[PDB]
Amino acid sequence: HFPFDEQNCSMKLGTWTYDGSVVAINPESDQPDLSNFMESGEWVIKESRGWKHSVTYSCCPDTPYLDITYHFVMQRLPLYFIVNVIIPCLLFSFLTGLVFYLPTDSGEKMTLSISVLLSLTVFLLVIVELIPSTSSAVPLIGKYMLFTMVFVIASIIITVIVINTHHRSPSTHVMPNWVRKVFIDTIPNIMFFSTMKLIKHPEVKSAIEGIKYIAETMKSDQESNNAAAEWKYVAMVMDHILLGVFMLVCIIGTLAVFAGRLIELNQQ
Amino acid sequence: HFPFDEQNCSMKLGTWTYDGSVVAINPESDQPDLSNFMESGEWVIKESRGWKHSVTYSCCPDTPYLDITYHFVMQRLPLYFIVNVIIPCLLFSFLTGLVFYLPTDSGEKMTLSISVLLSLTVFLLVIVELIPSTSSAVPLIGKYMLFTMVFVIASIIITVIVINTHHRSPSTHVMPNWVRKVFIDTIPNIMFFSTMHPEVKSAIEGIKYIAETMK
Amino acid sequence: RTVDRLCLFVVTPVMVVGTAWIFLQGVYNQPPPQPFPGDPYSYNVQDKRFI
Amino acid sequence: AVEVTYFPFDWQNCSLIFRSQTYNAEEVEFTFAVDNDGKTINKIDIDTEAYTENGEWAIDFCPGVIRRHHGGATDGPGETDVIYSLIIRRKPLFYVINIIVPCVLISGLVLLAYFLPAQAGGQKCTVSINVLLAQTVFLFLIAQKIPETSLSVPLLGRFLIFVMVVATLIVMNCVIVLNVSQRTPTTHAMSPRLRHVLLELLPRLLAPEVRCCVDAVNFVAESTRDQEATGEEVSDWVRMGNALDNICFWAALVLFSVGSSLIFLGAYFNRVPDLPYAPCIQP
Amino acid sequence: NGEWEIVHRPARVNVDPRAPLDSPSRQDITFYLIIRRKPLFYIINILVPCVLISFMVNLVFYLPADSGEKTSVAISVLLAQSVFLLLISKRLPATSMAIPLIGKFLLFGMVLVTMVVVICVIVLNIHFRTPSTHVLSEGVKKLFLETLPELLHMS
Amino acid sequence: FIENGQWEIIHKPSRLIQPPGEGQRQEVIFYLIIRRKPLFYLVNVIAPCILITLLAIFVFYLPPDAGEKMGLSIFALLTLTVFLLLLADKVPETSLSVPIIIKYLMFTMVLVTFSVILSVVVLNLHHRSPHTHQMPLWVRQIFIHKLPLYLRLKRPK
Amino acid sequence: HDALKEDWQFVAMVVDRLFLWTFIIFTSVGTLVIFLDATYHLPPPDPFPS
Ligand SMILES: *[C@@H]1O[C@H](CO)[C@@H](O[C@@H]2O[C@H](CO)[C@@H](O[C@@H]3O[C@H](CO[C@H]4O[C@H](CO)[C@@H](O)[C@H](O)[C@@H]4O)[C@@H](O)[C@H](O[C@H]4O[C@H](CO)[C@@H](O)[C@H](O)[C@@H]4O)[C@@H]3O)[C@H](O)[C@H]2NC(C)=O)[C@H](O)[C@H]1NC(C)=O
Ligand SMILES: *[C@@H]1O[C@H](CO)[C@@H](O[C@@H]2O[C@H](CO)[C@@H](O[C@@H]3O[C@H](CO[C@H]4O[C@H](CO)[C@@H](O)[C@H](O)[C@@H]4O)[C@@H](O)[C@H](O[C@H]4O[C@H](CO)[C@@H](O)[C@H](O)[C@@H]4O)[C@@H]3O)[C@H](O)[C@H]2NC(C)=O)[C@H](O)[C@H]1NC(C)=O
Ligand SMILES: *[C@@H]1O[C@H](CO)[C@@H](O[C@@H]2O[C@H](CO)[C@@H](O[C@@H]3O[C@H](CO[C@H]4O[C@H](CO)[C@@H](O)[C@H](O)[C@@H]4O)[C@@H](O)[C@H](O[C@H]4O[C@H](CO)[C@@H](O)[C@H](O)[C@@H]4O)[C@@H]3O)[C@H](O)[C@H]2NC(C)=O)[C@H](O)[C@H]1NC(C)=O
Ligand SMILES: *[C@@H]1O[C@H](CO)[C@@H](O[C@@H]2O[C@H](CO)[C@@H](O[C@@H]3O[C@H](CO[C@H]4O[C@H](CO)[C@@H](O)[C@H](O)[C@@H]4O)[C@@H](O)[C@H](O[C@H]4O[C@H](CO)[C@@H](O)[C@H](O)[C@@H]4O)[C@@H]3O)[C@H](O)[C@H]2NC(C)=O)[C@H](O)[C@H]1NC(C)=O
Ligand SMILES: CCCCCCCC/C=C/CCCCCCCC(=O)O[C@@H](COC(=O)CCCCCCCCCCCCCCC)COP(=O)([O-])OCC[N+](C)(C)C
Ligand SMILES: *[C@@H]1O[C@H](CO)[C@@H](O[C@@H]2O[C@H](CO)[C@@H](O[C@@H]3O[C@H](CO)[C@@H](O)[C@H](O[C@H]4O[C@H](CO)[C@@H](O)[C@H](O)[C@@H]4O)[C@@H]3O)[C@H](O)[C@H]2NC(C)=O)[C@H](O)[C@H]1NC(C)=O
Ligand SMILES: CC(C)CCC[C@@H](C)[C@H]1CC[C@H]2[C@@H]3CC=C4C[C@@H](O)CC[C@]4(C)[C@H]3CC[C@]12C
Ligand SMILES: CC(C)CCC[C@@H](C)[C@H]1CC[C@H]2[C@@H]3CC=C4C[C@@H](O)CC[C@]4(C)[C@H]3CC[C@]12C
Ligand SMILES: CC(C)CCC[C@@H](C)[C@H]1CC[C@H]2[C@@H]3CC=C4C[C@@H](O)CC[C@]4(C)[C@H]3CC[C@]12C
Ligand SMILES: CC(C)CCC[C@@H](C)[C@H]1CC[C@H]2[C@@H]3CC=C4C[C@@H](O)CC[C@]4(C)[C@H]3CC[C@]12C
Ligand SMILES: CC(C)CCC[C@@H](C)[C@H]1CC[C@H]2[C@@H]3CC=C4C[C@@H](O)CC[C@]4(C)[C@H]3CC[C@]12C
Ligand SMILES: CC(C)CCC[C@@H](C)[C@H]1CC[C@H]2[C@@H]3CC=C4C[C@@H](O)CC[C@]4(C)[C@H]3CC[C@]12C
Repeated sequence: HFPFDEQNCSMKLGTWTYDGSVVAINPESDQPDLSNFMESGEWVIKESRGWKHSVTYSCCPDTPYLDITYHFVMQRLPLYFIVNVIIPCLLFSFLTGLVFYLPTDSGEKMTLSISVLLSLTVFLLVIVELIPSTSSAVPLIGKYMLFTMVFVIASIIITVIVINTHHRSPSTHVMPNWVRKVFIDTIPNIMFFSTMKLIKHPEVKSAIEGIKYIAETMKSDQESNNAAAEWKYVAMVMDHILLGVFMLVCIIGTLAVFAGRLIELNQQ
Repeated sequence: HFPFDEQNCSMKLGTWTYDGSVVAINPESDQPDLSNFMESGEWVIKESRGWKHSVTYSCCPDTPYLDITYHFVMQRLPLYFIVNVIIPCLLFSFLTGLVFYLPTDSGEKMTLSISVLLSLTVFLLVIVELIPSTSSAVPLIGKYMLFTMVFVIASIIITVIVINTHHRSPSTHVMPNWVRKVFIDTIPNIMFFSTMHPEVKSAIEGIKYIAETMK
Repeated sequence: RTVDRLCLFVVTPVMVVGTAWIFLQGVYNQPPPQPFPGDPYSYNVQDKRFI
Repeated sequence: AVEVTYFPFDWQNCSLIFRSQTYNAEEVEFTFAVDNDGKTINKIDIDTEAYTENGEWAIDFCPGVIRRHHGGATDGPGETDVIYSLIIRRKPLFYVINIIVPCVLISGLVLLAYFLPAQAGGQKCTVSINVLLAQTVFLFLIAQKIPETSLSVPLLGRFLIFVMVVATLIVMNCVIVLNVSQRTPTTHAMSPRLRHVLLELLPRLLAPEVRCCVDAVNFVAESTRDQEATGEEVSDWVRMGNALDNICFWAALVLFSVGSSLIFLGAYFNRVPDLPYAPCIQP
Repeated sequence: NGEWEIVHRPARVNVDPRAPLDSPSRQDITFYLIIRRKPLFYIINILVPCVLISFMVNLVFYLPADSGEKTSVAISVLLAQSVFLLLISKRLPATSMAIPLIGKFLLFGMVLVTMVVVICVIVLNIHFRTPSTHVLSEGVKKLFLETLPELLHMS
Repeated sequence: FIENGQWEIIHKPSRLIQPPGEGQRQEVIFYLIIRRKPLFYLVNVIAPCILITLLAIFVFYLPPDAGEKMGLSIFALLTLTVFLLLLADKVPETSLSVPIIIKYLMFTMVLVTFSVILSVVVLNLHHRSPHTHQMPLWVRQIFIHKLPLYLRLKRPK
Repeated sequence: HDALKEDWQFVAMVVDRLFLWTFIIFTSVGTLVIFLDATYHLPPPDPFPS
């Protein structure tokens, strides 16, 4: 649950060379003396208690071995890690979804996503120098870091796919019927509508045929532009869906990582 | 004056508990012994000298307190800081002004300026690793770093202004007369190398319309 | 675009296979079953060597 | 213990507590020494001639007090000690020159994004997101300096987080402006409500051959007409984006200036309190 | 230990037959520890991010040349790999017995990303050719417009 | 012997140093001449510098119309800055001479800086306004008639 | 206008190719010099050379 973790740290004290039959140790009080305890800027001691224990081995029934173990339950103060670690991660997670509201023609989607990733990569220095290097378990903050990194990578991949979709043209691809049905017809039916779905002289004859050629050429480019606009509309619909999905996944992951421990602390 | 700084560092030595009336200390020589001194790769001892001092206080006019202070005047060798710190900053400073030779139509003015700023920002991490961090005064290397950073920031601001001027549409924005007088007339003199049936009627109107649109 | 597609189909398998090879050397790296090569003994409390 | 709230514009209260390790107050007691004039030296003495000030810390005050306590019947034998309170002030010049001023300038750069065009070559998001990247580099730089306690947030960290939030908001706003400006008639519809709000209300509030040839000419003319109307609706979209940029620049400038000013003015009123003590080092 | 698991832990009496009996080096008792690293921290914090960031450079081949953000993506991946190398440089000694496995992967990925940047440069050079700059031969058209696309199942 | 993973012992002699010639003293000096094994720096510094240098060369093959020359060149400079930060932890701090690896690093940074500068020059030539800038005749004679033959650049038509 | 623009662009291309060859040459020479200086720096054959 780092940085919202609780730690039970013990200090076991005993006579190293004297057993219970020759030297007996008893606690002075049930709890450690905290009257002169200096305030800690990182930990709060919720509970502290000293317990005496006696252990007798079968091979040595007559010589019991005594110890006094003082335990301290400590709650980390998480404000430092919240400010320095969690909030930048949340900002990068929020920025991850904003690429899907950018137009493809801006020529800055990859710039935004790649720069968010570069910010996360520079932030890796901070997180690894602050997070402990242990493999007992994945820290919660480490889980959030991995979640954020994985979803910027996914956003970059899907943005590349969207940009490839936007640039498709009749000179390169032919629109499949299923793409048209799914994206141009079905989804707008469940979407708020805000987007549109002497004549014998050779020179004279050459001029006439030339104006005919011009008319046919611009008709052909109009048809090509219409097909390209269909591809662009498909890319735009995909981009709106992905904006919604990525914002929702950002919120859902942010809650699913922390809210359980936060509610556990709030309910105690 | 760092990395070109000179430092006068002293070593005051004295009998802690014995005053001058019971124990007298005298320098063996006027200078410290440097015969067996190991050469440094960071400092050069320009001067060295030992001075005896005697101090009498009002509360004890009969027990003078003696000391021998050995001072060493040393000059820093700046080649390490010149090579590792000054040369990168100079390279970034030179690259700062290149943006004004980069045309606006390239679409890379902000790429160059902002990335030069980013490189300088990472080199700030380098400088913080290499330069000592004190607040007694602003070192010369720190003045140069701040000058380079402010230089880059000013270049970015003025580059944004130039881009805004370049893209000003005529329909929305209109040229002031003073802009024309300053930049298109007076300034270009100093310098040079630049310059400055019904359907038949419908078809007729269409041809004239295309011509008017191109006009 | 044709060159881009060819370079995709050439470069991506190479990187995938190289990364898999490099990391598979590490995944199946474990210490030997015995502490000392050439010595069959395990040096474990389970296998006591009584006199 | 370092009070981090106004770091690096902070002052500290460091205690030096002296006591007998062996003897209680009934066995050994403390009194302050006296100067030549008989005045009690109830403070840390500093020889002015030999004193060299710390490169980062100035000693503003240093009173001393002899405390006696634990003298109750239940407590038993009385205890005593001597506590000196070094009130020390940080000289923040290094943090000002090397961290705060460059960070302030780089964080101010995002306001320039409002003046770049909302076109493919305008590079608005370039400026915004790369300023955010530079701020992340500054977060790494500041991680190596700030205290690691959690009783309060240091001023340097608070300012950095504030400028990161402002840069994120400006990135979102620039994305929205680019979305509005690039809208095409073939793909988006002309909303009259938004146009009226932004461009109208806001400024105030602020022979088959011959027939075939004629058909070809008419087709070219109508294509040109359609192009002109499409470009006019595109122009309307750019004007709406420009108006949005104009209002939001002032909004962002007010936000940045007010937040930075309040954060730094919190330190500006963080002087050492005027205690009823003489200065530790006489001038 | 939070990072190391003990696999073997033998104890041995070592006697050197060559050394003389009156030498301190004749006899010793050695207690060995064979310890395996638990790589979960390094996995989660370096390897998965580094591997995924390196793999993303293949996406540039699927980006169009008209996007104008191909070499930027590739060189940014190279920069991220360099940052990972900086991260790893602080954690191991500078020994020459072998290249670390993560070091081997980082070198391989950086070489591959450099090759990808070169390929992107060449693709962009080819894309922007015009009649006024280059001659499009019939052989090049035959190879790259008909034969290879049906070999590669391009649409 | 516990062999060092970074150092190879070339020579290991010992000598008796007599005084030069009442307070004079002999010495016994044990010398260790040791060669560093530089594999770490070859992997972590030299190869990245070579790769970045190759990219800096390949900037000049990028067409001006792509609008990407500045991005590649300047991000190569940024990567070199990151590697300077990498080296800052390792190199000696003395000032009697410069390490050759530092010399190579600054050579590479100067190369990348010149690549940026010359790419800016090329872009300035490419995007030059025909109506505003009149081509000098010497520019034509050198760069359109004489130089292209030597560079194997055959302008069509 | 297109012809003059094309002339300027061709001059830019020629200058770019010239700089490509110049960078190749200078890089090769400098890298070879530095690498040969590094490679030929051998340890001393004798611990006490004359
Ligand atoms: C953090 O970690 C520490 C351990 O490091 C935990 O400490 C344990 O605390 C529990 C109590 O919460 C201890 O249990 C108690 O032990 C007492 C002493 O036991 C010793 O002595 C008896 C008598 O000779 C022996 O039989 C025994 O084996 C031990 O040698 C008992 O007197 C207590 O009795 C209570 O429980 C029993 C059983 O329910 C009842 O019948 C009694 O009436 C009475 O209520 C009790 O068993 C435990 O021993 C501690 N362990 C150690 C090693 O100190 C902390 O609790 C933990 N903190 C948190 C919050 O997790
Ligand atoms: C680095 O820092 C050190 C320490 O601050 C500086 O050292 C000072 O050096 C100057 C000389 O350059 C010293 O001045 C000389 O001190 C001598 C000793 O004075 C003591 O002893 C005499 C009795 O013999 C007492 O009367 C006196 O009060 C002291 O107790 C004097 O003998 C010298 O006198 C000579 O010069 C004066 C000049 O006015 C003449 O009038 C005399 O006739 C005579 O020729 C002289 O005064 C000074 O004391 C040193 N200070 C300390 C604290 O050591 C270094 O100079 C500095 N290095 C730099 C910056 O370059
Ligand atoms: C972890 O690290 C420890 C060392 O710190 C390793 O322990 C070494 O393990 C190897 C292999 O088990 C040992 O090498 C073997 O030593 C045998 C005994 O040599 C001693 O006794 C003979 C008696 O005749 C003396 O002559 C000799 O000088 C020594 O005093 C040899 O008999 C073995 O030889 C066998 O293998 C070689 C090939 O390697 C063949 O050529 C031979 O014919 C024969 O088959 C062998 O040399 C070594 O002594 C151990 N070192 C110690 C105990 O300090 C662990 O193995 C290692 N754990 C790992 C890596 O898992
Ligand atoms: C690693 O570092 C050590 C030092 O730490 C080096 O050892 C030095 O090596 C040099 C060269 O071998 C030695 O210099 C030579 O010393 C000879 C003996 O000098 C002693 O004896 C004479 C007796 O007359 C005394 O006068 C003198 O003061 C010494 O006590 C000289 O005979 C040599 O002379 C040669 O060079 C001089 C120029 O310097 C010429 O004029 C002569 O004609 C002649 O050619 C010479 O001076 C030096 O003494 C060693 N230092 C020691 C032992 O501490 C290692 O060489 C170095 N290793 C490497 C590989 O770099
Ligand atoms: C991983 C790195 C390597 C990646 C390679 C990717 C290869 C991708 C494959 C694509 C090849 C190109 C196919 C289309 C064009 C062919 C026709 C054409 O115009 O040819 C042109 C020449 O040929 C070139 O311009 C080749 C491309 C540049 C090569 C640069 C050097 C090698 C790579 C960098 C160094 C690598 C080593 C250092 C860095 C590691 C012009 O020809 P011409 O003068 O007009 O001659 C007329 C006859 N002809 C037209 C029939 C030819
Ligand atoms: C620098 O640090 C020193 C040491 O911490 C500090 O001096 C201490 O200040 C506290 C007050 O903050 C003093 O405590 C007071 O003592 C008097 C008796 O001498 C009591 O009457 C006071 O009681 C008030 O406060 C209580 C709080 O629990 C209330 O319960 C009560 O009703 C009263 O309102 C109070 O306990 C302490 O004696 C001194 N210690 C010394 C001088 O040795 C100093 O002020 C700090 N300097 C700064 C911050 O400038
Ligand atoms: C391609 C895009 C969608 C990104 C995909 C990221 C995937 C591959 C990532 C996300 C979370 C990752 C897992 C997170 C943690 C662990 C536990 C440990 O055993 C290391 C591997 C393993 C099991 C990872 C494997 C790779 C993983 C599943
Ligand atoms: C190819 C790219 C993703 C590089 C990384 C490949 C990784 C994720 C793969 C390659 C081969 C895989 C191993 C293959 C088989 C097994 C045995 C089984 O008990 C599951 C774990 C384990 C040990 C796998 C762990 C993950 C692994 C190491
Ligand atoms: C996100 C933007 C708006 C704000 C950025 C600065 C952040 C870090 C600031 C804003 C308000 C601040 C909090 C305001 C008040 C308190 C109570 C105090 O007893 C401990 C610190 C604490 C809890 C502050 C921590 C830092 C804080 C959260
Ligand atoms: C940055 C902008 C956007 C928001 C600023 C909000 C102000 C009111 C916040 C920001 C930081 C806050 C301070 C942070 C920490 C402390 C120390 C605590 O012991 C008392 C409250 C005090 C002194 C807070 C007072 C309120 C505070 C000054
Ligand atoms: C693309 C996905 C798979 C992410 C990349 C995974 C890469 C980094 C590979 C390389 C080596 C792999 C590890 C090697 C061995 C094992 C087996 C078992 O103990 C669980 C998974 C685990 C621990 C693997 C997790 C994934 C792993 C770390
Ligand atoms: C193996 C031992 C004896 C050392 C031999 C010297 C080797 C390592 C040196 C000598 C000449 C060097 C080459 C000279 C120039 C270049 C061009 C440059 O753009 C990349 C590096 C490269 C390709 C060098 C690689 C290393 C090299 C081959």
